Amino acid sequence: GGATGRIVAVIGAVVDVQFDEGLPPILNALEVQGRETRLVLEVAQHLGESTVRTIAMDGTEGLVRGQKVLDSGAPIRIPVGPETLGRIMNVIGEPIDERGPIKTKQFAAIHAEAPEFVEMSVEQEILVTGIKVVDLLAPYAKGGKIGLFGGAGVGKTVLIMELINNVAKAHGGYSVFAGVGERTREGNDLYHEMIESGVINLKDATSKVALVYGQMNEPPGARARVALTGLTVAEYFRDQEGQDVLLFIDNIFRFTQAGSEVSALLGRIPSAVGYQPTLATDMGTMQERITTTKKGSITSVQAIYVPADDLTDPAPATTFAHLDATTVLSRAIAELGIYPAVDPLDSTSRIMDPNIVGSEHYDVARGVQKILQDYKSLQDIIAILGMDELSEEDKLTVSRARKIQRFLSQPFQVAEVFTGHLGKLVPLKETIKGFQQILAGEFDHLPEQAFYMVGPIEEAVAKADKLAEEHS
Amino acid sequence: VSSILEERILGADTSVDLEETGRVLSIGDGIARVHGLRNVQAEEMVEFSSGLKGMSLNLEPDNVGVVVFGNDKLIKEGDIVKRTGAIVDVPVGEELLGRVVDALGNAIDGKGPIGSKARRRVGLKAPGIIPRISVREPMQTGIKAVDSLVPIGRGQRELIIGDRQTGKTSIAIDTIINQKRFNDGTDEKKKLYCIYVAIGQKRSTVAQLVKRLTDADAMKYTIVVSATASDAAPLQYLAPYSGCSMGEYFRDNGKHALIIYDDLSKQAVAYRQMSLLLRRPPGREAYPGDVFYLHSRLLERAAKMNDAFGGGSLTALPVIETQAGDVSAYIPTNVISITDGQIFLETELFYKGIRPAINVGLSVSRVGSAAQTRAMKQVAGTMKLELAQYREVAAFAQFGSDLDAATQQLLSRGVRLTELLKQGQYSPMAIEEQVAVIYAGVRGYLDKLEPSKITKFENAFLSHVISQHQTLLGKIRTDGKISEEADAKLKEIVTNFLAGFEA
Amino acid sequence: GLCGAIHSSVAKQMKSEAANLAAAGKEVKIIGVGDKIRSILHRTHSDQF
Ligand SMILES: Nc1ncnc2c1ncn2[C@@H]1O[C@H](COP(=O)(O)OP(=O)(O)O)[C@@H](O)[C@H]1O
Ligand SMILES: Nc1ncnc2c1ncn2[C@@H]1O[C@H](COP(=O)(O)OP(=O)(O)O)[C@@H](O)[C@H]1O
Ligand SMILES: [Mg+2]
Repeated sequence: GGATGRIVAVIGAVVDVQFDEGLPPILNALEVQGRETRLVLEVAQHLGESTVRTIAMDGTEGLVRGQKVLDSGAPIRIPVGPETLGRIMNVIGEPIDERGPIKTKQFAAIHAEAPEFVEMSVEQEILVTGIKVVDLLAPYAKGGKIGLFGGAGVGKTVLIMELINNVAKAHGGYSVFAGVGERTREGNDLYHEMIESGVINLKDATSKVALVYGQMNEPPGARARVALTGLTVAEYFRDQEGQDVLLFIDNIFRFTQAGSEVSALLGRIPSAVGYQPTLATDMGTMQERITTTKKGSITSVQAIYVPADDLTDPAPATTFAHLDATTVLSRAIAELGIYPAVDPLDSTSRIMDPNIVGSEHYDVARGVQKILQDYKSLQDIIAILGMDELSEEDKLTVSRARKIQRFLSQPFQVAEVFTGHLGKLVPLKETIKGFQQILAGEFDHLPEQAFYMVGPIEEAVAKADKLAEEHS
Repeated sequence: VSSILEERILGADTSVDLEETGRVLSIGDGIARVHGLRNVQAEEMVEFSSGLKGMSLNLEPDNVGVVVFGNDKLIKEGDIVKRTGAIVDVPVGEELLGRVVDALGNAIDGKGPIGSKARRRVGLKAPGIIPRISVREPMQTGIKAVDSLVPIGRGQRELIIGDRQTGKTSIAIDTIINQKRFNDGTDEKKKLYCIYVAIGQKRSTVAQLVKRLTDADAMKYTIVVSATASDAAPLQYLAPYSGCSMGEYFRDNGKHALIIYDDLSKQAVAYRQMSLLLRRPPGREAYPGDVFYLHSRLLERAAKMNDAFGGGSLTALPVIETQAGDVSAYIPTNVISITDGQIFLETELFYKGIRPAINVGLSVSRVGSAAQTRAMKQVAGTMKLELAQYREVAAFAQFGSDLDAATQQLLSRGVRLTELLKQGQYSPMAIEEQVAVIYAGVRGYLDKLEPSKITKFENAFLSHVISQHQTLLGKIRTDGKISEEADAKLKEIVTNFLAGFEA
Repeated sequence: GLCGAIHSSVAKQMKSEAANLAAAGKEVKIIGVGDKIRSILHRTHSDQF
């Protein structure tokens, strides 16, 4: 069955293992023995004779040269099934919530092929997530990949927690959260939030979300294989159960960065900015497996870090290429005080089409984007000269633009600790009606301070009336 | 069942023959150093024993770097690699029409096998200065902005360069959806066989693209060739050469063909992956040296053929994205340098309001008025000169430098023609309606008419002219030139419609 | 111009007196100096200047 070979060279993940009789194929799971915890290595390149270049997933400390390694002869088989809901696991398949082992029946392998072109769903139902900036300018696709770009401290995680606490209540389909390279603090808070919110249930077999965590304390081989873990769990729940799953993968730049760290150790020539040459195709296979198919639906919201706010970096650029709804959770609009600081110009969605979202939503959205682009040109002129150089047309555009730009902001339910407001769930027709009134210009007398952290437009009218009454 | 039986047992010859092989060294990441093939020829399709092709590049005295066409798990160290015996080739026919074909020849769409007849080598040499003749036919796209400022020639290459998410693939699909009315017509010279090579995209975008083309009934010009993200880097590398070879088949038979190379930068980055894995030295932005030679072969496979060589044309239009609008990057400078026509989208006009978002003066078509109809040439040259005047006077009089009657005339005509050039997605119009509407815009009759009202003017004007003026548009499109009686008739109809527009 | 919020305040006061003289007054035919006053009055009282 297995083949016993010998470690002869060790760098992190990159462990050159010598096989002389039983060399295994690429993408294999072979365990190092003599260890406290099972040290699953992953066979890649055979380089010389004997030389499987494995990537090592755990504590590399203590790997003596010439050490015996048992090759199991398969890719990384992990537990899947309905026995993994409400149960944390890490990339080997091991349960790390100390409740016991997985009592499932079948294993699914971490490494698989994408669904072919022959069977692909082409239907697009609008996912309305109760957020004004999303449902107005880049509305989500129920059955398409959704991406939350942004820098450090821009509100990606808070927006994910809004997306769980808003959409995950609706889908009866089994959700899957995959944390890759993020804070273990956030995975802990999310696990206790899923316990208290009833989304998982530690006394019954009727929990709803599975959890995979490969957090940022992990060596790079581990973090390069977490998205694959949570994705083959959610790919089981798509294929052989037929459910409408959600897949919340935070933060896919950690996957790509762990790939770059391993590849810098793997002896491949460095590509552009400092990444690997296989940035397009490794992320290509991993993103093509995240797809809605005929057999079932995936709605996959994934948070995608950008390094040093560069959208021209290769990993965010190819991730813009691999998506159906982007949302550029910028930072400068949070310097202005708007939370989430979603750049809505650079955020688009594939589903915005007048033959899909209707003519009213499309006209309101494109008018909002027009007013904000005219405001960007005019804020160049304003930043140099001032607002006393503009005409009546230009000043009405600037005033309507600041009103709209404050009205895009809303308070979320999960970020009620930072702000003071409660969680506002804005329906779709109230978003269209509010932005349509502000765009048509019926509110040329309310202050712009009355549209900040508001929600529905009647709350904006009430905030202006309460502001005038407290000034009375 | 029984027919399946007999085709299985008669089709495979099982004709064993002694054959050159060689064992495999390091099978790294889709690259395989193969020791032994001392008679392999450079850039040759070779075959790994698990049933999968690879392409032999980088012939060295040690070993041959074969780069695989697909997955890497299915290859070990020490297995055979059989020479197929010929350069990698693409099966081309006219029964390949309307069928999504994976990058070599393998039709992965679930509609049976391809009924090909004419195998063709994919790395062929492009025609020389004698077999080519110049652009003559007006390659129309249905976009008002393209066909009135940067017109395409049947015989030509013309970029669609922009930044991400601007409307470039949408311009390419407007170009595709226009040519239905020329396929189902009468003249063979008008008819279209196009090849949409989608490089490095995602499979659901190609699936919804095929949905839009089938719902628009596009599947007789079209040949969609998908080398998506999950495909290997040589499938993404080799896919636009395959579409070029299919276009060369149609061209050398004498049928007017085109190829849209969607996301050609993905070919550039897949070939960067291939060179850096085959250990070639990196050049600039880690792209190697011959990326310009790559795209230069790929894009100079297209110009009009001589009248003694069938008369078939090829129109190469590759789509390329920059990052942050940086035209000075390596791949945009190379691919601007090889092409001549290029359509520039800046994106700030997409968020400002014009669709399709050609931001313009950067965009140029070197074949110019030679690739227009006679009517559009008679109308839309003064439009381009007026837009140049308008852009420069608005650029220095941003603040109101000097406003005489001439400057407000320039800004009035410029803003009104700017709202002429707006056009909705997936709605291409024919050349005669374009001549009619740019006649209504440039030759007076719209200069003092409240620029927000131009779009309803467009809708009601096209409704009017399609309502009771179909034979006159037939006269315009079949006579070529817009005649003087048709000129004064268009003057009278636009005056009557100005009355009915202020009615 | 190029001098701040001068003409804004002047146009505000002028049209406020014009709206106050719209009721119970009729002949609000006006005179003005400079390009900026007629340039801020091409829209609301473009008849009455
Ligand atoms: N709706 C909101 N209201 C107020 N603050 C917010 C909101 N959304 C995000 N934030 C701010 O963003 C921060 C969270 O960003 P986070 O997504 O955790 O960073 P990262 O992107 O590194 O995970 C919080 O400190 C919070 O102050
Ligand atoms: N004429 C048009 N009218 C309205 N929208 C358009 C038009 N042309 C393009 N678009 C917009 O462009 C987007 C598609 O851009 P696309 O061509 O896919 O760019 P990329 O291929 O770089 O992603 C769509 O969301 C569509 O709304
Ligand atoms: Mg595209």
